[PDB]
Amino acid sequence: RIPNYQLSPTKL
Amino acid sequence: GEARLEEAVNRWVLKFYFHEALRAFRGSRYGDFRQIRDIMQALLVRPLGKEHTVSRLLRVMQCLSRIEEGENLDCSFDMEAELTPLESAINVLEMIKTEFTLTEAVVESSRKLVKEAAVIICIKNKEFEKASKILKKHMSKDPTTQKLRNDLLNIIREKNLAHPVIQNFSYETFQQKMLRFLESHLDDAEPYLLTMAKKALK
Repeated sequence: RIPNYQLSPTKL
Repeated sequence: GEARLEEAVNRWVLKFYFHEALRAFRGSRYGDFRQIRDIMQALLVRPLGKEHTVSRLLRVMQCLSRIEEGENLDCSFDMEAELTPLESAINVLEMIKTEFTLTEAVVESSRKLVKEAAVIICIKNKEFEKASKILKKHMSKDPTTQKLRNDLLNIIREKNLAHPVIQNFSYETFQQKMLRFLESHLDDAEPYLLTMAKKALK
């Protein structure tokens, strides 16, 4: 469930 | 044996901070919301027992996380490609669409606001090629948007960031409308640790 319900963004 | 008892409190801890996140989101306190978001993201990897109750709130948290950062185009949740966090909230609202088994009558009214926000935010950040891509791929071309659908492209062609249509859009009321929509489809049951903390400190 790590990217299944991804809540945090990722700075480009 | 002990795995469930860890899964049990994990659901508890997860559902407590989901309540404090909406409560901070409702009070426009997005700093604490962002802090609480990172806590719930850190709980995602942990063994959470397969309960449909938490899968519903995690998708609601997914959507609100993308809306809170929807004005920050320097980040992307769907990082595999480059999708604005409001395009991210569109696909999440479509995953909330199917799994929550909603009639489109209640959903499409909110999907108007997100696709409208996804394009307008791209206009205010002066990435005009981006706005028209979301504008053709997601906007409905139905009558309700036809007045605004035609309105936006003219602005993107003129780069008219001062049009009332763009500057009457307030992002605060857009977030709060998305909150009470997503929240109305969850039940306001008080989290167990919140009740159990009320008894101790009394």
